[PDB]
Amino acid sequence: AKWIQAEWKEISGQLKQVYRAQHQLSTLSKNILTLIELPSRIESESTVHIGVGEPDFILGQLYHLSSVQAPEVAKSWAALASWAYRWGRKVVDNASXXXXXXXXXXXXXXXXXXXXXXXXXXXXXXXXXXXXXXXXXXEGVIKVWRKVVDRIFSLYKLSCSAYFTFLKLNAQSTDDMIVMATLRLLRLLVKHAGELRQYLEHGLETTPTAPWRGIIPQLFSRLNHPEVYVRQSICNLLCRVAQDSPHLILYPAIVGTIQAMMQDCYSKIVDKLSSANPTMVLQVQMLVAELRRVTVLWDELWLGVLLQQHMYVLXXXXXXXXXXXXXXXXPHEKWFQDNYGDAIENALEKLKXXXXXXXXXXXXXXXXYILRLEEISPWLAAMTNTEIALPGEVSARDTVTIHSVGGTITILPTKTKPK
Repeated sequence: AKWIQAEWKEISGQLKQVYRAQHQLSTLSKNILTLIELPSRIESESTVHIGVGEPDFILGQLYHLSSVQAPEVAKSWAALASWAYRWGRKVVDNASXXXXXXXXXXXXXXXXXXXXXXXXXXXXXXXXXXXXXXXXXXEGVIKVWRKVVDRIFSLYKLSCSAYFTFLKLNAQSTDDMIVMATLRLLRLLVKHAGELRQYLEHGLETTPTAPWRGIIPQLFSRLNHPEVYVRQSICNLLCRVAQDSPHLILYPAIVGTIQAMMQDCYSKIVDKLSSANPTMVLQVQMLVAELRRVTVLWDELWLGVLLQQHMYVLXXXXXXXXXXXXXXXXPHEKWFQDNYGDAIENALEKLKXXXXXXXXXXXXXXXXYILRLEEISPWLAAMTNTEIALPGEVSARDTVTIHSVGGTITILPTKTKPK
């Protein structure tokens, strides 16, 4: 097949002749024809002839032959799957005898032609189809429409089955192929969900969890699809992947947990993950909350607010901002409260404005670095013998648990001054 693809300019004629002879020739032509008709999830010309060229059909048939004769090699499945997907993407885009007889018998000259044209003119699609039929003709039309719609997705069905089988076999191939197959399957499940849900709904319930460990963010981002079974399937897959591999859906799911579609799924995912080790889940949640609290100290927030207020001074907005800042701020906590506890009193006295300038100057002078874990957050200190995972261990067969946290925290002397 690779050699045929290389010399596609001088091999198209032979393939066309072979195809013509099949539906009714040098040594190579007769040899390929004989190999194709070997006696033995199938390819039929009644559906692949909606845009696919005649010589292009021989390649697909050869790939199918390789997959049927060698059901253990993943390369054969990958090749057949890629060909089916590539041609399906084009036939569907370009598309958007027994049928005519069935329609005529069920609906027993220009009317028939108009009805036939409207049955596949552009095939919430049910409402549009009904409106078009009523406006054109004016029931068996629904059956014909569903049959033709399901028939057009033959290539997609074959590609889906091939990808599922290939992934199952690789439960041996480069990670690039696995990533490409997973991305293509996800795109097929999102773009065309209801058109071929009968295949994805069943395929997603038996694939392993290892091949789906590289596109987790994509799965999480696609949780708000305007569908019902799509979100449920994604949530089930994520929950299944959580088992035996919790260090991959731990931080994203917990961070997201702290429209209801973007929250309900996260709730069930975190619940399923916590059904095994609830103590670890609660500990990581508390750790995340503590980190968020220690992110920006009250001193830095107050200094920034004072600077912004002073810059925007040259009213109601200033008073509201000051009140909100004071309300948000009610070892380090007690020290700040006892060192700058007159801010509320000063603001109230000045309400009826040197207090703001004095506070800003004092904060700026006190800003000019070493911090202690006990003073910053007592929860972080004394933490030990924890089975939590490190923040980011995508490629780690033997995950390393956090033993302790450094007691000294420094700050960079940059614009944002990170910790």
